[PDB]
Amino acid sequence: KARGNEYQPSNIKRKNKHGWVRRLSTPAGVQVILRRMLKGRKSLSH
Amino acid sequence: ISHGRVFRRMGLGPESRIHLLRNLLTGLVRHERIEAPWARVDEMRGYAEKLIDYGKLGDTNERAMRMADFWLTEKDLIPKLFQVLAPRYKDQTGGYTRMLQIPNRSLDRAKMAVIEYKGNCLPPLPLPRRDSHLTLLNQLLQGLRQDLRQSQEA
Amino acid sequence: FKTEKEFMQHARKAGLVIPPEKSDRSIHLACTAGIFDAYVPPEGDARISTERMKKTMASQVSIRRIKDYDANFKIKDFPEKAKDIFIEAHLCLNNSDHDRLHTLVTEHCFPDMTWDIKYKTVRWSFVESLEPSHVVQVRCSSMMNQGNVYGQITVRMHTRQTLAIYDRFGRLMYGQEDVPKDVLEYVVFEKQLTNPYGSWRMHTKIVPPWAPPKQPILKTVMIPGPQLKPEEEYEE
Amino acid sequence: AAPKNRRTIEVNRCRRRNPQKLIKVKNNIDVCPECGHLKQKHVLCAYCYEKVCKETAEIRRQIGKQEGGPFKAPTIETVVLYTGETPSEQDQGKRIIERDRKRPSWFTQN
Amino acid sequence: ISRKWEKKNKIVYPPQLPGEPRRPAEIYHCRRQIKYSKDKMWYLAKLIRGMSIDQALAQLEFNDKKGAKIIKEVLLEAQDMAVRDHNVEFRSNLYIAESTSGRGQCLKRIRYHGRGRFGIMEKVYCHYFVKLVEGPPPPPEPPKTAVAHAKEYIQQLRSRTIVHTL
RNA sequence: CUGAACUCCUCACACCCAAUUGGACCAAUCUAUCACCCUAUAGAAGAACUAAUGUUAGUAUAAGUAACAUGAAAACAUUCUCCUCCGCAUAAGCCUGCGUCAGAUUAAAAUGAACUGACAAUUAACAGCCCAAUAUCUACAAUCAACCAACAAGUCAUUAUUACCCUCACUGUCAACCCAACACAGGCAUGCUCAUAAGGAAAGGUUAAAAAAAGUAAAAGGAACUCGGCACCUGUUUACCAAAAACAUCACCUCUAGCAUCACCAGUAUUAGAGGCAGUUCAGCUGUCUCUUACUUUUAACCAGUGAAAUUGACCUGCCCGUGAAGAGGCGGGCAUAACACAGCAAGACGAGACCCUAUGGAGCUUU
RNA sequence: GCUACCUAAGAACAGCUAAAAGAGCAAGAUUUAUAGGUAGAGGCGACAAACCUA
RNA sequence: GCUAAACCUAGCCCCAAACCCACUCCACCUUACUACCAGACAACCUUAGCCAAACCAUUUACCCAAAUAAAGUAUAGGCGAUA
Ligand SMILES: [K+]
Ligand SMILES: [K+]
Ligand SMILES: [K+]
Ligand SMILES: [K+]
Ligand SMILES: [Mg+2]
Ligand SMILES: [Mg+2]
Ligand SMILES: [Mg+2]
Ligand SMILES: [Mg+2]
Ligand SMILES: [Mg+2]
Ligand SMILES: [Mg+2]
Ligand SMILES: [Mg+2]
Ligand SMILES: [Mg+2]
Ligand SMILES: [Mg+2]
Ligand SMILES: [Mg+2]
Ligand SMILES: [Mg+2]
Ligand SMILES: [Mg+2]
Ligand SMILES: [Mg+2]
Ligand SMILES: [Mg+2]
Ligand SMILES: [Mg+2]
Ligand SMILES: [Mg+2]
Ligand SMILES: [Zn+2]
Repeated sequence: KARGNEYQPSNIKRKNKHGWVRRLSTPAGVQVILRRMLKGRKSLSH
Repeated sequence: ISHGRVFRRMGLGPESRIHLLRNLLTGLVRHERIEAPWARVDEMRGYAEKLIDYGKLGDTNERAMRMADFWLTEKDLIPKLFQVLAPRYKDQTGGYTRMLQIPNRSLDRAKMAVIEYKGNCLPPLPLPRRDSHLTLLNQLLQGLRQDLRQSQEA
Repeated sequence: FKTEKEFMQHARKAGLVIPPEKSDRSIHLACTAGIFDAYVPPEGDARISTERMKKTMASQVSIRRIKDYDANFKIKDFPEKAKDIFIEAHLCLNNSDHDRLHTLVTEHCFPDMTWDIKYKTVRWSFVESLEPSHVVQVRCSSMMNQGNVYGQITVRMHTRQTLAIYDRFGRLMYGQEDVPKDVLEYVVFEKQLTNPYGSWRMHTKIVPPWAPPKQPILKTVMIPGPQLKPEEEYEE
Repeated sequence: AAPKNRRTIEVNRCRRRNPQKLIKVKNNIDVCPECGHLKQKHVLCAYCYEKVCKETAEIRRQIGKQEGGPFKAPTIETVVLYTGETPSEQDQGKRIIERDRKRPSWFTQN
Repeated sequence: ISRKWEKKNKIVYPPQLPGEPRRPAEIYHCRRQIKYSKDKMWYLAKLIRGMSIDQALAQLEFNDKKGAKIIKEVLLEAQDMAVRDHNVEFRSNLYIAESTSGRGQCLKRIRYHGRGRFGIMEKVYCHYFVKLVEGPPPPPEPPKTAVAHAKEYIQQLRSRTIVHTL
């Protein structure tokens, strides 16, 4: 019956899923950081 | 259609209506002069008059005490009713309260009234006063009245 | 709140800590606030037309200081010079010649002369001079900030003037356009003796208490009585 | 139902400026004799009423001090006495409220 | 924005000659950025048009609308300004020459709808303009009489020319 | 006799066909050279907008409409009426988000303030943050664990020797709070309270029209008139009284497999995996109905504050008949007709609102 | 971080018949917090061809 | 009379010429920006589909060092498109 409440915030999940260490863990994630660095993102990751 | 419907619909329903009037009546007895929306003061005025009549029955009267107990939420007022208000009006047969419209209140522009128990200590309200007898129109009518006396005497 | 104390009292109650400012630059004043030594006009002076020695001596001391800064200064010439400055200053009012008026009057005098007549029409004329103007007093200030020394000369002027002030709509509100009237005025003139470009300019007028009341205004006025709140009762 | 067409300003002025929409001029306004302020004929003067309420509030504050608590309504009548006044023989055996003020001219001792 | 109304009081007229009839004083006053809709304000501005200063103040005093108090303050300020700064003799000798409302600078706010649509709500402001003229209120033009109607109709008949001919 | 843009007459004469083509001219802009109150000759180009289901901005219409909000009196101290659906705490989340001062900012509200500026604040004992090595030890559930019982077979344990003298750091600690929805529509773990000692206010004011929503009462009748009232095991599913079917599944059946160090499985044919499995009637009660009526609340309408959206070629926006007309407010004939709010209505305008074939297009999935 | 299934280690469930425990009225093929796993030629599915943050 | 209108700069574009960048202190691959414990995971592998052939089934393009010319020639190609 609830709508639009997909987000159930969890800091452990947020860091583990999208964190800095997670991004560096694989080459694709490292390229994610590189793209954001190129674009000049203020936040490269969570 | 509301032909012959003497009572107003107020608050959240019948029971809420009585409680709203009871709270206004309780405030009037304690303070002897309150100001509230005109329609609510007008609706409560009848109960204010009748409450004095029950007070005249006396505290010994069981039915009167039951009425005062229900209508007066603050119990210290019950002695005031029987021992102060009722004796004050012992001579009068009615007209215990006076109700006057006051300016609309600022917030919601509601029509407002002031109601008091006649004979309270508080400073007198600026009652409306009829024109002086000494005015030009009243003097012409005073002369006419005097002549009708002479004609009636003859 | 207009006062500065109330402003800084409001500022401390608002936590708006305004730091003060120190700079080499400061406001440069070309004149003074008021008269250095007020010259009380002897009562009955208008009627006519050891203390005197002591007062005259003070003028002799002051006139020496004025001569020091400008040697080619004659007190005898000043009454004629002051009369010309007085007439020219007032003529500027007729045509709102403010930039010219600034040369003839000090920054203390200028607001008083022109503020009230900003949206009015003034017609003023100097008809005649009844008796010659003479320098009643001469004073000079002591050394002030920025090494500014000022000299103030009071000139008594008895003249016949004509004044007609119209309102913003062209309607006469004061005076008569052509009728000459007699006016006795004591006019103080000031000069910044230190400034290499200072000149004698009208500073202020002296109004003695014995002075006769001025011409009545045309329109009637209502002075309102105390506006009292409901609780407050009027008291005679 | 959605509007079929935009209403023109010409039509809207006729609607908005129709006499039925205009504020009616009031003819029951008058001048209060006591204070000289404006009032409506059937309504108490706002200036005079506030004056009574102000004094009434001070008296009620004085009544509160004497009672000194809730549910302490007295069983006797109350009389207000201003500075320079003494209890009357009629006003005897009654709760006395003392006001640090001169009796207002409109408030007349009975 | 435009602020011409404020500058009208600064006009200075040449001194009148004795023959000329005394020119009535004119006072212009307004209040900017009132928190009220010009549409609602228009009815209040309309009501006092042509009234005397005292009659306008009386009507506004007993008006329930929020704009009435705002206009009343502007009128009191204009009355005080007239006597003090514009050389008006009697404060009561003033009438409402012009009274209008104008659209102010409005603020747009993010608002919401019951189905989750995104909306812009405007916070409305307005201006109130008043012009006071010295003198009694000009008498209202009387109703057109039957005699006036007949004169107009006969005049129209008399103005008829033979159309489309020599 | 009337009656065209035909023809004549006075004058003028290249000046009424889409696309398309050909020949001239030209707004503004820039450049070269002129010019010098806005021009000329040329060169150039992001070079001209009533026709857009186009983009951005401004402002209208709908509309001051829909909609929104504050229990009562008072001395503003306090008391009264009513609600409780909760409340307090922890966890998680959140991150200074109704403390003081000030404000010209803000909520319907020029005290309040959750907005702005300044100032202050949550103090460890609770909680988080742990541990020397090597070998070795660890068959007996829980359920008041005792008795009687089981089956799905279970959160709870060491010793030996070596090594080691030191101390209370660091971090969380505030709030009216989160994920949402934008009428709480809703969601939200644990402990305690089990009706509150904690927490709250349904009514801005008025009136008491219709229509609408909810509730209550209802003569006589009691489903009448209405698609249809109310009273081979097990498990999920849409629906809900539910029925039905589907799937799952105990049992049953066939099918494949003789084996181990990542699933099956730390298993071994009594195993593992893959398939199939074919209550009415009656009686009784009811505003459902005959057939509706009354009252309360909400809405409503009026006053005050605040204040949306879809929609809108323009609009000075009538009826009848005719016109393809049951395609006419706008055309033909006739009739009607001073102007202009408010509340209703839903016949029309107008709007909110599947199927077809076609295109030398796809994608699943099915194979002959 | 939704949802489906699964893994680890947790948690919750009044009374009433109450032998039998069971969606009986009102303890289970139940519900639920936390962390983790399976990813689009795919995953997952008591299979709606559904669901996998519209 | 309001609402508004009006503006000339901030910078930017295309070339030319020259081969650029970056260790105050402290912190930062663990849940980055977290002073301080026996590691061990290690990178290398045809681009594809498709603009088109008016479908599509082989078939067409995006780089390898001098403007021009040889030349859209030799040549390849459902010898079609096209290259
Ligand atoms: K927070
Ligand atoms: K009935
Ligand atoms: K028709
Ligand atoms: K309709
Ligand atoms: Mg022809
Ligand atoms: Mg173009
Ligand atoms: Mg409408
Ligand atoms: Mg409404
Ligand atoms: Mg409500
Ligand atoms: Mg501890
Ligand atoms: Mg705490
Ligand atoms: Mg409580
Ligand atoms: Mg409420
Ligand atoms: Mg109500
Ligand atoms: Mg209401
Ligand atoms: Mg019945
Ligand atoms: Mg039937
Ligand atoms: Mg039956
Ligand atoms: Mg019916
Ligand atoms: Mg309204
Ligand atoms: Zn009065």
